[PDB]
Amino acid sequence: SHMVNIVGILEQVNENSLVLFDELGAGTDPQEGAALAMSILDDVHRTNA
Amino acid sequence: RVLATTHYPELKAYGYNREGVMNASVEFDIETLSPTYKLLIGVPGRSNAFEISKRLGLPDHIIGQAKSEMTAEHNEVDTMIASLEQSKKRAEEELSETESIRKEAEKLHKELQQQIIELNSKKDKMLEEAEQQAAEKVKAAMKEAED
Amino acid sequence: ESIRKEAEKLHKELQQQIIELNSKKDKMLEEAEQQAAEKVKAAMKEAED
Amino acid sequence: MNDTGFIRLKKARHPLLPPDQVVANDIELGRDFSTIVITGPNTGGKTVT
Amino acid sequence: MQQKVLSALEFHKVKEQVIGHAASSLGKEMLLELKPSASIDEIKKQLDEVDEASDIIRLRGQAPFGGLVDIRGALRRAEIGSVLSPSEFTEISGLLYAVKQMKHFITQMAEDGVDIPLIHQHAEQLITLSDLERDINSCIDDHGEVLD
Repeated sequence: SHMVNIVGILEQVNENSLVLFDELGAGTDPQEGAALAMSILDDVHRTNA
Repeated sequence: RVLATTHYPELKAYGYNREGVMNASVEFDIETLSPTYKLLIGVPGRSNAFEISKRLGLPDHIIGQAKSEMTAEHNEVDTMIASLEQSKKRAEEELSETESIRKEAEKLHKELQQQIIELNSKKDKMLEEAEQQAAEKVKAAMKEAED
Repeated sequence: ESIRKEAEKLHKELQQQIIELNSKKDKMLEEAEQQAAEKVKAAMKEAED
Repeated sequence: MNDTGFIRLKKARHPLLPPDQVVANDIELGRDFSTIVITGPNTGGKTVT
Repeated sequence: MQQKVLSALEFHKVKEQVIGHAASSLGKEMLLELKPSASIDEIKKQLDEVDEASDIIRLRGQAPFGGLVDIRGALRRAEIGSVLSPSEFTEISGLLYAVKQMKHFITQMAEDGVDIPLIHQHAEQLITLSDLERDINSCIDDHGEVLD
């Protein structure tokens, strides 16, 4: 559910956006969760959101 | 007697390093995104976060970057479990086909046994009817010769 | 896979035996009808003689 | 029943799950090993097990 | 065993699925007090009894228990010499009626192959209490013509 919502956020985010993320990549293996979370944060950070 | 549960890539390996400890997992079907609830004694639980994320629409460049933040050992372990689990899936599917063929062969064997019994019974009856008809005709001919 | 190949072979052999048993049935019925007809005809000829 | 602390629940079903949804499992403990650790993400019904 | 563990696992809900399968309140009285134990022998006897009764309920007939209620207050009030009501006598009559139908049910069930010793023992423990039953059926009825 978080991943479906995150995918929907990634399709629509821009430099004029606020984005709020609670526990990115929770509910799975901590290493895969942390790796997902870093890559999602880098993707969003490049938009200057 | 201990039963414990974990989602930590350390404890994925915990029991194999220890005497009198078993490592297990409960199976997940990524193709339906649903748990099968099947307890695999001896098989430890792979993580599937990226494969689930891809099936939910997460971009391949994000998954490719996240997989580059992982250690070389992490990527081997979950792939080896997937190869084991796929080999087990293949064994189970080919066994289910084999059970179907075995049930058909057992049915065909019962049908053949029943047909052999019916054939022997029909043969014995026709031989008895033919012997009776021959005996009646000989008796009729002997009577005509006596006359 | 080995058990599957043996089961498929046995299934083919049983199917072939059903075909052969049906053919032997039809022939044994015809031979029994002919032997009955010949015994009848021999008994009729011995009576005629 | 035994005093040796041995368990072998053949095709065990959770007693409060619906009979149409409950998956049957062979659960065995206290023979070749005294501890099981159920590894993997929080999806599989690890809690139900 | 820890009552908090029995509570957190919903062990009372497990018992409730069995309580719904009871024909009388007496099996419910044995079910409400049901808890785990470490005795071994009485545990083994209990699971052997439900297995044997599972073979009865899977292969043979269903044991009737209709009209069977608890007569504890009635039997205690009759014991101390206090005269009972006809409702207490009705409960005792339904109890003896259930005794009679269970005797008949084991009498019908005993004609098959392999007779089990526990149900046979429970059958031959039930004694002919039909004089008291006939007295109650002829004495607590509300029409006076039989009461005469």
